[PDB]
Amino acid sequence: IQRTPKIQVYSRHPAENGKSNFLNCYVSGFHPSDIEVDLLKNGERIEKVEHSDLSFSKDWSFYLLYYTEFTPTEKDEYACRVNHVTLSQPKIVKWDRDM
Amino acid sequence: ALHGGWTTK
Amino acid sequence: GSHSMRYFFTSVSRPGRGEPRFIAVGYVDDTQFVRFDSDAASQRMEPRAPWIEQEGPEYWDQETRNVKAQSQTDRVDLGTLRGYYNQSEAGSHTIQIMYGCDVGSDGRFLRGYRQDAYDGKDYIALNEDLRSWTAADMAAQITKRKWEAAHEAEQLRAYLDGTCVEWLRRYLENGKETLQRTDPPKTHMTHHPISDHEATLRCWALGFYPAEITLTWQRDGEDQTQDTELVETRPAGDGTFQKWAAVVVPSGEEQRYTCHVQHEGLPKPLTLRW
Repeated sequence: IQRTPKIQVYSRHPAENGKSNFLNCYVSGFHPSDIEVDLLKNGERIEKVEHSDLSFSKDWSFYLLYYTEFTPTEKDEYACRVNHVTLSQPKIVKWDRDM
Repeated sequence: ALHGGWTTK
Repeated sequence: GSHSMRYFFTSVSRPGRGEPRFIAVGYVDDTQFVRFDSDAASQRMEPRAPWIEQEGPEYWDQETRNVKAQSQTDRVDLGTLRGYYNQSEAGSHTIQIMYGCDVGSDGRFLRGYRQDAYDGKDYIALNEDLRSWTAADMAAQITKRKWEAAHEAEQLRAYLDGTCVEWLRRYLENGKETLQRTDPPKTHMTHHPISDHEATLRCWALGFYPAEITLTWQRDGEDQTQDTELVETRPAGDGTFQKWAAVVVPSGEEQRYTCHVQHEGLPKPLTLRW
């Protein structure tokens, strides 16, 4: 009846420190549609974050893409924080360059 | 373009 | 190749918090071109692709009226289906609708579809003949009898195999230059030790369109879908897609594994080895 979101955090182009890129948090496979997604820089919420319009897959589960432009520095830590009814605590997925 | 027809359930 | 036009609708009841949230999106292939959000300031159908912006105000007038009528129909249906399923007026519920048509590269009609859901489960669907309905349970059979009597399938068919195809053909011509073509996948492999004795081999595919793709791992001919980790295909945000697949292998036996990639922009199935 209720399906928990799958979370992927990744960049659009291959990461290269100092070069402007796009940080993506793709959330999919969830139901119901109400969801909170925040992108984080060193633990703090990036304020200007855009997201796609709500859509769904053949199994009726929803998906959304949250994105913002970021200039990666090797010291900066980025993550996606997601809250959903299926979750007790908000899930944080850190950005890994190899995934 | 959208469909312009509506039948309620 | 083939093309599609699809409209997606979601209505979510907000008990005691106003009218239901309504979000509608139109796609040609995997490219969104229109949107409507009941919580947005415009209260109009809005363009989301460059080639649709050339449409005149009479187009946006008709699309705004028709999408609002769909939202008002869903308002009724949210209350009606709450009664069919004997549910309280206090919970939030969801109606989802998808319909559209496919055409061939010659523009000929291939298939039309319409499917409705309630709380994320099948409710009623139009059959591929565009003449009969399939209800998922006895509650949805109430809707089917009402639609069979009103001959709803006949008017809907006239759209799905007629008007839908008409507009899709026009969109494909208006956006022929910038419509995402078959962009082939850029492929590579990476190697990540997890211990002194094992390592993760990851097979990458980036910047491809359309989204359909197949990535598999073989170990000396045999398959290993069980020990393979496959992520869902994901949007890059620029119009292209990404996907990877990984397998954990013993250190020294990496040559015994092959990744295989399949896309429509690949003349032959690519095969990779570390």
